[PDB]
Amino acid sequence: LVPRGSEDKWRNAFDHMLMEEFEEKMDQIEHGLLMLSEQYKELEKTKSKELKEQILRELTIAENYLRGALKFMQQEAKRTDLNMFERYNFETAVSTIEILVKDLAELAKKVKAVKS
Amino acid sequence: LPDEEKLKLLDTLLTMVEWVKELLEESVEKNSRMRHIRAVMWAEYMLEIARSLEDEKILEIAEKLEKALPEKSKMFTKEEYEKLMEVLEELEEVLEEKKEEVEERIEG
Repeated sequence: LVPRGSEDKWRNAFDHMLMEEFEEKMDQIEHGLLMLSEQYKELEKTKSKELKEQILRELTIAENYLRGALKFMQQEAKRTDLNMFERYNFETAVSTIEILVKDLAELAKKVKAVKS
Repeated sequence: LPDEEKLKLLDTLLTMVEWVKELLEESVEKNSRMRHIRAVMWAEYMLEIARSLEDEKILEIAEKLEKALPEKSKMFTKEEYEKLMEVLEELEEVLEEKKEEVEERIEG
């Protein structure tokens, strides 16, 4: 009935490579989020304006990449040429992008709260 | 569910169990919180599918699995990951038993 398939079901080298590069970019962005959280502690301490603007710049770069990735991933999850593995992969990618975007937005708010 | 659609669901479930084990292994190796989150989400999807079988032992092991999953964005500790793999092997055992039992039922 529904394509259950076997247990090795990537089915496309192009999409697999794209998803792998996306996962590595997500790891890099989450690590940058951790670093920026430490620097936000530093900014609560010091109220340095240059550090404030720099953190905001990196946050914006990450947020723009993540918004583009989110739109792309939602479109790809709106494909009909999809199998079960691909459908769940796209849904999980969308959801994890939502989480990382919300974390980035909250950190942006917290960092904007300081007087600088 | 007729036994045939139960068998189809059991095949899907068994395949997703191995997929989730593989993703847990990859997330532990790469030591990334996002990979953890992805694996936990795959597990949640598998649980949502598994609950539709309305099998008592399947629901019990699904509850155990939900207990073995971390909270939200939190990564799973080492013992928690080992417990997760344990519960996943247990779920694989009961799913294989139910697949066998359904295949026996369809034969008559």
